[PDB]
Amino acid sequence: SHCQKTSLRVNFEDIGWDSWIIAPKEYEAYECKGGCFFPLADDVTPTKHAIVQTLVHLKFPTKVGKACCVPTKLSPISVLYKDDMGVPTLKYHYEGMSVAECGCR
Amino acid sequence: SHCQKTSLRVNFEDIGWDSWIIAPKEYEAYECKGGCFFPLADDVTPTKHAIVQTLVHLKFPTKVGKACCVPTKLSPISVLYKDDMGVPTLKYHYEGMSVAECGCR
Ligand SMILES: [Cl-]
Ligand SMILES: [Cl-]
Ligand SMILES: [Cl-]
Ligand SMILES: [Cl-]
Ligand SMILES: [Cl-]
Ligand SMILES: [Cl-]
Ligand SMILES: [Cl-]
Ligand SMILES: [Cl-]
Ligand SMILES: [Cl-]
Ligand SMILES: [Cl-]
Ligand code: NA
Ligand code: NA
Ligand code: NA
Ligand code: NA
Ligand code: NA
Ligand code: NA
Ligand code: NA
Ligand code: NA
Repeated sequence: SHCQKTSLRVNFEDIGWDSWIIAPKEYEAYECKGGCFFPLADDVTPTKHAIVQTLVHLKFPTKVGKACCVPTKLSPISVLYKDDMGVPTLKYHYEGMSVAECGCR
Repeated sequence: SHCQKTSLRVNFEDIGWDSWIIAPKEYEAYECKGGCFFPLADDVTPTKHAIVQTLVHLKFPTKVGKACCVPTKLSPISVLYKDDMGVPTLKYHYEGMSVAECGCR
């Protein structure tokens, strides 16, 4: 109904990253989906500008766009990548790959 | 062309806040407009998940949405508000009201 985290399995070969990512083949990135219209939920954690823009968009829908459900906190994953030498190397904390929290911004 | 900060003057009476905000009558909130498609600019400061989602959306446009140009840093303003007593009170740093930086998230 509103801004929330939903599932999103990403295949690295489909996005053209299999050339430098050996493993894993796929991973769970999640995504943020849902509207930011009023009334909001108790755990949306919206900013005051997101609230203002939503109100302005309600009054002028053709001139001002809506606020967006977006990742507000990200989590790392581990990836096995080949470096310039070409040897499998483990990046233990490859930051910013998975959604931890969603929100209206 | 891409994700950037553009002007947005917000009238407090139009958004139904004039009941508790005496001054100012309007203020400059800015907004974030633009696409997040490739190729990106040098100052978009995108997250890796925003990059992954943009790639996945390119491959599956009907199943995965695009990343969004959103405020990544906010600035405060000062407002003159009437409190429960009804006396004009100055909120010097009313946080989160103006866009400082935009970005793809
Ligand atoms: Cl609400
Ligand atoms: Cl805020
Ligand atoms: Cl690491
Ligand atoms: Cl650790
Ligand atoms: Cl990293
Ligand atoms: Cl690029
Ligand atoms: Cl990141
Ligand atoms: Cl203050
Ligand atoms: Cl100060
Ligand atoms: Cl505040
Ligand atoms: Na995929
Ligand atoms: Na897939
Ligand atoms: Na309009
Ligand atoms: Na650990
Ligand atoms: Na306005
Ligand atoms: Na106006
Ligand atoms: Na598709
Ligand atoms: Na000051």
